[PDB]
Amino acid sequence: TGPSLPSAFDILGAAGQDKLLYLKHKLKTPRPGCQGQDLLHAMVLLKLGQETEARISLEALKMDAVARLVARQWAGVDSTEDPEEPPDVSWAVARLYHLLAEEKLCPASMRDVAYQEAVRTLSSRDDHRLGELQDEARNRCGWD
Repeated sequence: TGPSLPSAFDILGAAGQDKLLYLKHKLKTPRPGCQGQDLLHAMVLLKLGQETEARISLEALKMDAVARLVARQWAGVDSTEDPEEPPDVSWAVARLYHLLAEEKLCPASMRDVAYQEAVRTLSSRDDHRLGELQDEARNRCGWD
């Protein structure tokens, strides 16, 4: 078990094609307070089999390391640069799970677990964005 990139893809898989179409149509235009929407839009397209469009969306996201990892390992886009080491995905995953729980595609407890793991991850390396994340976690999870 556990909140993860592959599990988020499974949650999408399990939502039905109608719901994916709903997410594709909805996620495509931005909202305030919804970091991750763009990456989730691309994953939605990938789960619908729409790889050509998914790859165009991920290319617009290429400055983001997690979007790059998704392009390569789930969209099949080969890197054009020197090897980079895989990124920490925990924050991205928290953000994704937040959207998934808001769409009621998974329980809110799964979002909570994801924010925690992210918080643990950033702590373990004393990341200077830790406070930022903790603020976000508190706000999206409804509690400390």
